Formats: sequence, C-alpha cells, structure tokens
Amino acid sequence: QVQLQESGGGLVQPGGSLRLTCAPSGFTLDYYAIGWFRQAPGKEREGVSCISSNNSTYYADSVKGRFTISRDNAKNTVYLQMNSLKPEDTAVYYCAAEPDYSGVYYYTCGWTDFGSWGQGTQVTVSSHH
Amino acid sequence: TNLCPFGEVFNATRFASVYAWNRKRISNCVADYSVLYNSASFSTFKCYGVSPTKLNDLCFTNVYADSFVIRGDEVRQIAPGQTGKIADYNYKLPDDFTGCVIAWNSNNLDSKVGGNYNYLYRLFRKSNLKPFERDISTEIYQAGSTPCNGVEGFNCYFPLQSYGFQPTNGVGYQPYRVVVLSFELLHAPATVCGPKKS
Ligand SMILES: *[C@@H]1O[C@H](CO[C@@H]2O[C@@H](C)[C@@H](O)[C@@H](O)[C@@H]2O)[C@@H](O[C@@H]2O[C@H](CO)[C@@H](O)[C@H](O)[C@H]2NC(C)=O)[C@H](O)[C@H]1NC(C)=O
Ligand SMILES: *[C@@H]1O[C@H](CO)[C@@H](O)[C@H](O)[C@H]1NC(C)=O
Repeated sequence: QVQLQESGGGLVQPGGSLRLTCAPSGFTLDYYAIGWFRQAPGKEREGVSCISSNNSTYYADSVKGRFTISRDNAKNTVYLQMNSLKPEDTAVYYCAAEPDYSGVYYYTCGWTDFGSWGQGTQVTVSSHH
Repeated sequence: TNLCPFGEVFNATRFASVYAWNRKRISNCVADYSVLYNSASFSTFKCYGVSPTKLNDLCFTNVYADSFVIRGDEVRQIAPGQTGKIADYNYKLPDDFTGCVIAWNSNNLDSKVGGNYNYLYRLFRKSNLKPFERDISTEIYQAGSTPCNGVEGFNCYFPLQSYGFQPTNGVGYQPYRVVVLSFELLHAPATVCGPKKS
C-alpha cells in the first residue's frame, strides 16, 4: 500500500475551474497508474479519469470535454484540470494508485483497478454561495 | 462470417472457482468486441500490450478466454506483476502479458442468503504458480515439521478455502466474475480477426 494526499478542492461557481492534485508520499509515481474517483452525496463511487504509466488516459463520458488528467513524474504529481464545472460535479474526489509496471490501456476505469486510496477532497459547485 | 462465441463465456450460467479456472480457446471466428464495449456493467475492462480500441483491427492465432470468480478487492491481482493469494496460488498472469482483463460485479448471481460456499480459492501452496498454471489438487498441506500423511491436524491444513459469498457483504468482499482474454501470435495462420481487418 502507498500514502496518497489530494489537494485543490474547494467551492467554485458553475463554469469555473479547479485543479485537483494527487501527491504521493514515500515513493514515486513512475511505475504507478493514477485514477480519480468521486462520490456524490447519496450516490455510489464513480470513476472520473485515470492515467496509466504509459500516459494513456481514460475519461468518463460526463467529463470528457471538460476534464484533463496529466502526469509529471519529475515533480511526483498527477493533476486533474477541471474546466466548465457543473453542479452535478459536486462530490468528494478521491485519488487512487496501483502499480503498473507494464503499460495498461483502459477502456473503462473502476475502483477494482486500484489498491491504494486517498482520504479525499471536497468539490462543491454552487452559484448560491 | 462466424462470430466469436463471447456470449457463452461472459454470459455463462455458472462460473468456475478461481483455483479451477476455466479456459476456452477461441479460434476461426470474427471478434466482434462491440458487445464487450456496450456492456455498461463492467467495473474493469483494461488491456496490456494493446489498446482496447484497436481490437477490431487486429488478428491473432488464438484467443484464450479464462474465467473465474474472486472477490472485488482481489480483481486488481489479475494483472501483470501483481502478488497476493489469488495471483500466487490460483491464477497468475505473466509479466509480458498481452491481452485484456474484464471483471463485473456478480452479487446478483453468485451470492446466497446464508452463504454460497461453492466458490473456493487456494490458500496454501509450497511454491507460487507459474503463469497460466492450474493446480486443482486437494492434498493436505504440511505447515510444520511433522508429516501429515493426508490427515488434517496441527500444521496440517486443507489447501482450499471457501468465500461464502453473501449479498450483504461490502462491495470489496462481494463476488466478481472475471474474464481474461489472452492474445496469442504463435503458429500461423491468424484465425481470430476483428471485422475491420476482415
Ligand atoms: C450478455 O447478455 C446481455 C443481456 O442480454 C439480455 O438478457 C438475456 C437474459 C437475454 O434475454 C437476451 O436476449 C437479452 O438481450 C447482452 O446485453 C445486450 O446486448 C444487446 C446487443 O449488444 C443490446 O441491444 C441489449 O440492450 C443488451 N442488454 C442488456 C440488458 O445489457 C450482452 O450483449 C451479452 N453478452 C455477450 C458477450 O453476448
Ligand atoms: C509520459 O510523459 C512524460 C512527460 O511528457 C514522458 O517523459 C514519458 O516518456 C512518457 N511516457 C511514455 C511511456 O510515453
């Protein structure tokens, strides 16, 4: 297992943007695949976006045109840029890691593909603030 | 013109225990991966050494469909270079694996109120499994210095254990049906092609 810490959450107006950050602690993300998952209030945990050790990506349909996942192994960080945020995107966002020595290629990306999980960060998109 | 019989693999009524995992050789057919694409029930659908989008545009000598049932949190062990009770003692993929891994939740089929004790896994073995090796032995495991002579006792354990799937388990402990597709390119001709290379 490995230690994962998320950052970049907060409260933002619809149409605004956020940049989630997943920082590993005590290891490097070089051999690792990283995925982003979210769980909305009163709903189940859903896969949002994932990136392989070979830099191939997966994007859920509901975020396909708006989110962009990127990897920076030199800075030991994976980012999730989230543009054009909508209220349905309000959820707790979790980072997940899994060793990926060979290169994996996703068609879908689910929680069954990762063994290590972060504590999560809260994302809230409301104009009512 | 023949379509590959993916339905009889993925949609089989009964699935094998992981220790006695089932293998079906797929040959001389057109590999229509659309039915695999459009199944929105798959929790896991990933490939190694090949992009899952380019499957309809590739040809192979044989496609091996391996299927079994494990726990949710064990699905990740069905991957190159992974370790754990399932990968070490039940089903082992090679580090050079070329193929796809597909898994979906099967609590609605393989769980019983009071427990389904028909699905087993191997807990003990004197050495790890080689890739694609199967061990269906039922021999008493000698965990100590004293020989067992086939009698269960102190440091003499039965090598198989039961999952006992119940519907009320958390998703991590719930049953998941797994299908591993292996892509072989050994002896020509290629017999399994996508509709785009056909
Ligand atoms: C595995 O079966 C599903 C479901 O098939 C349905 O349920 C069966 C019990 C039987 O009554 C079938 O005739 C039903 O269609 C298949 O999913 C269907 O796929 C078709 C074509 O892709 C699609 O039009 C339907 O909407 C799907 N239905 C559902 C409920 O998902 C699936 O294709 C089968 N898998 C394979 C590999 O053949
Ligand atoms: C992934 O991206 C990084 C940064 O662009 C690059 O250095 C690395 O070689 C890439 N890896 C692969 C397998 O393409």
